[PDB]
Amino acid sequence: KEKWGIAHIYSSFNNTIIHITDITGAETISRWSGGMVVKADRDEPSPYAAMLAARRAAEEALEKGIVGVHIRVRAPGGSKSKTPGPGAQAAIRALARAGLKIGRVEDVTPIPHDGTRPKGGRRGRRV
Amino acid sequence: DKWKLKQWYIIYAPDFFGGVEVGLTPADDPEKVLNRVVEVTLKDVTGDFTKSHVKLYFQVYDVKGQNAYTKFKGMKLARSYIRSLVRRKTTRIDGIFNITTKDGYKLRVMAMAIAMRRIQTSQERAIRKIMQEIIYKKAEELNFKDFVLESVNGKIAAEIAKEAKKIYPLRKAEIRKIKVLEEP
Amino acid sequence: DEGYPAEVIEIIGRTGTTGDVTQVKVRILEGRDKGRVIRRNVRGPVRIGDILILRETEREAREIKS
Amino acid sequence: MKRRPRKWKKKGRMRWKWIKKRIRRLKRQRKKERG
RNA sequence: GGGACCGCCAGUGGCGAAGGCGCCCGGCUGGAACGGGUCCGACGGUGAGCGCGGAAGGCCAGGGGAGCGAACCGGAUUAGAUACCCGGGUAGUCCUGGCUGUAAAGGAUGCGGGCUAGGUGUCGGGCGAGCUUCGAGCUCGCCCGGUGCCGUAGGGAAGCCGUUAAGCCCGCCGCCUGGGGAGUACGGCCGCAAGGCUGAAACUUAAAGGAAUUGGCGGGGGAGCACUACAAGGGGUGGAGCGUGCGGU
Repeated sequence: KEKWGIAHIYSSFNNTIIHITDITGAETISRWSGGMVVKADRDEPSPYAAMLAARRAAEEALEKGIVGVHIRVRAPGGSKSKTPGPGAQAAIRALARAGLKIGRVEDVTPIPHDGTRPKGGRRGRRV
Repeated sequence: DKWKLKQWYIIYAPDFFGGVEVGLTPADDPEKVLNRVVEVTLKDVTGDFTKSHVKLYFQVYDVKGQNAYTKFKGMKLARSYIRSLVRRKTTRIDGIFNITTKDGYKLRVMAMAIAMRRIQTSQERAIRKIMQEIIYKKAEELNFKDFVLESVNGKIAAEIAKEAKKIYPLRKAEIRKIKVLEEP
Repeated sequence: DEGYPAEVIEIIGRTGTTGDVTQVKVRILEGRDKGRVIRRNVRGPVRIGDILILRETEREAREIKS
Repeated sequence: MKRRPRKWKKKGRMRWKWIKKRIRRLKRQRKKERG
């Protein structure tokens, strides 16, 4: 029978991590980050790495018998930012175009009802 | 390589949902399949696309060779759907209750109501009171499984809207999320 | 040379730093995505019907804003 | 500590907070010298 | 397992004397509106002296400590960096019992009564209609009370206000008398302490200060431009010599 996986995508403003797991999500099947593929620290969160590393994970996932996958995109959330990093949709195109069937795409960014105080002091990050 | 050491087990639903095939999972040992949770939409159970928003969490408890059976640990509506329903110039009423079933199952149930316009608070309290009464009554009348089924059906929600129209017309009454606390 | 020729069907408008670069719309005439419409970038003057060569069909240009 | 708001328009002078701190430090020292 | 906080619904909403107050339920309690003379009969306004509670931060005694983060410790930046940026990090942030009586605590508008064109919304209560799948539902007008916008006359240096006055009258305290010296010296009182309340003098100075017009300028915003701007392409100087001239001998 057709097998379904779950693609946890975690795209910050500094990196992007693609982690493909089973339907129960308890088994790490493919786990490729932006740092694996580019040697410059500043290019990790780019959609280019989110393309390339995502395809590198996708082919291995196809090799291990999984053809279909759902997507779960997670911005850092919590007390951190809420907007997904730029490369999330790029990686989504990666999985779609690398042969994987795409099922349900839902967001799983952890939103706090009332959480901790954020970082940087009262007057914000005075860049 | 450890992947060659794995094996794939099939999983089913609980009986009251028909025990339909849901998926397969790789695992080294059958004991490692115990205490595993799977999230599956209601369209993937009944095939109805109107209830894709609904999601059901099944907790695995039985491993019979390659067969794996599961119980109903929780349910939750889609956060996208919840976000869509909520809108400005409207009042969101959240009612959280702890309930025992007729067979003794323990549950925490959270129900949402949305009205047409901004509304006075006491009217919202009356709405909460009405639906408190009705779900308490159904908890004492129905057993655990049929209660789960009807809550998923939305018949309770529609009846609740009918009863709460006597206080204010509701745009939509619904059940958002349910968590099973304990079992008898 | 595994290039993918595609045909210019519409010009979105100038973009990029200097404005020299032009945002274009191109139809994929061959390959695995035959008939697909793509927003792409061009360097050098362009017309309606230029056979732009693609190294990849995966890249789609970001929407330009005003 | 009577506070004249007019002393807060920063032209030709320091931010009033810092002169206030300076003078307070001076007061501490002078009282300590007398004990 | 732990601590903190109760997002969306949220808005000029609402309540409170002010600071301030937001998850749900149960209880105790303050206050007001609205509708009724339903009772009493000027019992009122203001308040020197007095009293009361009153954001943060700091302090005293004991607990607590998730994140955050004064001081401090490193990484980085820079001519120099005791900072901005990054990694840490104590006090504090929380609970109990006290102190300290503080802020651009600002509507920078002390409080009560009478009058003075208007239109318009929202909030709550009442009234009259109409709709109603019969709701503490839905549409229009009015009265009351609260709260915004526009705006006539009028006011004001103007900015602007204009029945929520900063208009005209009637009541009561405080506060002000060129800038600085100064919120200092001295004295007194208060507080455990930081420090709070009160507060001059000599001397110095031709102004300080407020609104608004024009320009100039912005490492503000918007629009239109290019060869003294650039993208594409080409040519070419400063390396050697010499012509010419500038500075210097």
